[PDB]
Amino acid sequence: AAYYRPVEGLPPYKLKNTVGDYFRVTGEILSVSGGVYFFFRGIQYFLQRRPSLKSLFVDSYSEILFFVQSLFMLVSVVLYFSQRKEYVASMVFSLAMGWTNMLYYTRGFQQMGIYAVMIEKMILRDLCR
Amino acid sequence: YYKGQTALHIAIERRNMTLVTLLVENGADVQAAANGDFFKKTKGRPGFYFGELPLSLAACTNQLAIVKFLLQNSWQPADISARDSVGNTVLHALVEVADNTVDNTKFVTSMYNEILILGAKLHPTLKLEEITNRKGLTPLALAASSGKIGVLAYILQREIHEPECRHLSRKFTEWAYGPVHSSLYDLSCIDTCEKNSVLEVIAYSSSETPNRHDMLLVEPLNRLLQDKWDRFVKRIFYFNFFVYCLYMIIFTAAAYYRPVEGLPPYKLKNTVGDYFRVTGEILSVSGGVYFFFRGIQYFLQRRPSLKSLFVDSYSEILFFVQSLFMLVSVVLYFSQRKEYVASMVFSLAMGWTNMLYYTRGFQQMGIYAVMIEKMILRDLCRFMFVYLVFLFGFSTAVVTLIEDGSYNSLYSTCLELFKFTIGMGDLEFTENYDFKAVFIILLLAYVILTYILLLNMLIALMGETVNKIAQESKNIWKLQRAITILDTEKSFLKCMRKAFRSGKLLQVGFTPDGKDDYRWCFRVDEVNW
Amino acid sequence: FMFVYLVFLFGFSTAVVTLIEDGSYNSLYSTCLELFKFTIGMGDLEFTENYDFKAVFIILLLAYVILTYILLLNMLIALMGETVNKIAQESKNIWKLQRAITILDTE
Ligand SMILES: CCCCCCCCCCCCC(=O)O[C@@H](COC(=O)CCC)COP(=O)(O)O[C@H]1[C@H](O)[C@@H](O)[C@@H](O)[C@@H](O)[C@@H]1O
Ligand SMILES: CCCCCCCCCCCCC(=O)O[C@@H](COC(=O)CCC)COP(=O)(O)O[C@H]1[C@H](O)[C@@H](O)[C@@H](O)[C@@H](O)[C@@H]1O
Repeated sequence: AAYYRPVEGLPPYKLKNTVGDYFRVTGEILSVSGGVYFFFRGIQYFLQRRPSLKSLFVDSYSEILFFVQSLFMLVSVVLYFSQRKEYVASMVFSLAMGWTNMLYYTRGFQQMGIYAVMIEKMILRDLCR
Repeated sequence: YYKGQTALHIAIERRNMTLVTLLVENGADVQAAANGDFFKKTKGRPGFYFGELPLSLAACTNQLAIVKFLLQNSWQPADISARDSVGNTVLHALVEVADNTVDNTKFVTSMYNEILILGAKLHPTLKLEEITNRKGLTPLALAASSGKIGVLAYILQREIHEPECRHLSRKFTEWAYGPVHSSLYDLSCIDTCEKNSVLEVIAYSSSETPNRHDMLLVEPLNRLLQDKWDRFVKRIFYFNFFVYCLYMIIFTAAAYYRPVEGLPPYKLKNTVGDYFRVTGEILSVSGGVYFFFRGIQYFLQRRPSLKSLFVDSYSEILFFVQSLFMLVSVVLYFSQRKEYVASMVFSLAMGWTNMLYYTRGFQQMGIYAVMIEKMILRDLCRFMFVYLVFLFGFSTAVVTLIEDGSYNSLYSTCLELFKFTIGMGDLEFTENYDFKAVFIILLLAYVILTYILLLNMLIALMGETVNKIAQESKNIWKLQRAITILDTEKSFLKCMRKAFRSGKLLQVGFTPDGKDDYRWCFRVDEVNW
Repeated sequence: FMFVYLVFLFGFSTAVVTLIEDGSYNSLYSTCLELFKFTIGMGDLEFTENYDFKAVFIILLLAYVILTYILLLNMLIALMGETVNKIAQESKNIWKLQRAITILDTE
């Protein structure tokens, strides 16, 4: 849906009598639905735990990252309807994080999960130094 | 169900010697058909994998009194050679129960020696140790195939220094000169047992045997493999390496000087170069066919499963795949196509790469190549997923961020972001495009995540893996040399028997019958005090 | 090392040079050079244009880069690390011997 976005100015953009626009808008709707789902999952996670700052940013990274992805997607929706071009700038960030968040699923696979958690720990303990 | 669980079985099982003695004296039979589904193998489910014979229970429970008591029954004598549903005897039972631990090895070794010597004394005419089960395995071959390294280590070098018992020994010390001792090993059924020798079963296992790497380190087998290496296999292997190198050179020369016209085939002329070229092509295709049939012969003589095919025998697969590519090239060459070049070059690249197969037989090079193979298989399946996730995510992000009425394609952007791995990234490969700050942020985030963090983590993890495979590489190289030796002697291309060790040497000169014995003893010199 | 590396370099050099030909990078020396450059961080990935079987050419180069640049050159570092960790004392012994030889010759 993102890669085939239109290249005109000042969204939103209307559907035509072709078939491509229907596939594109279908993809956009499914994408935004996914973003909303992850938004509410993040809220449900927070409410059922209520961790503090000293526990929130040292644990539960994956939930934070998925929530952040959904935030970017929603900001993109707001800008898309708000007659702005910058909806692109938010959307791509979400897209990038979305693909990166694929690594969350390496858990459940022994070797891949050990590899991915080692990478996460060598990111947190490293860049700050 | 617990079919055949007679009172004697329970008395032995509960370690109640009083009940066992009373039941045996009362006339309880030994040949119990303890064939209940509980008493069968497949111990993963609830069951008892070494039943179907009370002698098997008596020996497997480490109680010498019961087995010594059943030698001379009051009513019905026991028979050590009694066989269960799958042909296993007491000795096979003693092999199967082992778990390769020091204490268990001590108990199983003790019971094995005692039961074997008692059976020999009771029936000197019967060679209990040579009896095979339904699969055609002796207890030695069973221990080797199944993975019972401890029992194998015992059996291959057991000895008894007593009159009328030394003839059962494997190891001897016939001569000594002060500190020097000239040990002998009979080593029957190691070089050949006419169906399945110890080396054959260890080397050609299904890869599930836990100790196939460690079994070849034992005292007699390592020396045998070294002797066969030094004797004749070294020369044949180096000769094969030389011939293969010449084959690859001819193939490369044929490929490089291919014609540059369209729509093959192309006819010979009255010049001289065309004859050399077509000669090289014919030799190349002949080599491809040879490797094709070698691959098939390897498959048919093994029939491994998918879970064993793609975790073992990589070299045979690679040589076969080379053959497939060359044959596809031949088909396209005659089919009036240009695409034969593609398959030919893939074959050529794989042939030169497969040149590394021959580093076995050279100590340091072979260890090096084994480490490379293991650190390819273990590392790419872990690394490339992570790397491709990052590359694809940022490629799609950048390519969908930039667009005009040149880098509008995901392929080109994937390439330009790949270049950052090989030290040729630009950091500026577009201009006047919208959202310049976002573009720069994305590229810098990609560079930090991939170039600065991920590749260095790859190096560090490869360091750890290297530290943890110093020994597995040595064992695997020894195993590869073992495979080479066994294959070379098995084929040998002349139908000659050169695998013999020392001839029919008069090791013992004694049997229970009034006869001598020749046992193909192999000599080993050692020095100690 | 150089045996393994030269096997890879020569195999892929011959593959690429026999894949491309016309009536500039069509010689074995130049192609061996251009594939050597990938070790020192100056590979192009696109050093020929309009040549037949573009997909095969790209597959070959990418396979070469992965096999050599990303796996082999890093493995060299890892193995050197192991050997360096394991020759720390042998180095001291050999240096003492070298000084002993120097002393004996001078005396
Ligand atoms: C603009 C473009 C930006 C792209 C940014 C990309 C960031 C890197 C992406 C990293 C991908 C992996 C991932 O996203 O998942 C990782 C989190 O990696 C990070 O730390 C990112 C730091 C930043 C695991 O997440 P998790 O929530 O499982 O953490 C575990 C807890 O669950 C558990 O209770 C335990 O406490 C355990 O010790 C915890 O680890
Ligand atoms: C288009 C261009 C593509 C070029 C592709 C090139 C691939 C890399 C080339 C690798 C060169 C080395 C080689 O080809 O030989 C290696 C195999 O390397 C690989 O794994 C390649 C993975 C892929 C050893 O082969 P081998 O059959 O001896 O395996 C041993 C068994 O014999 C033994 O029983 C034991 O199980 C032991 O643990 C096993 O190791």
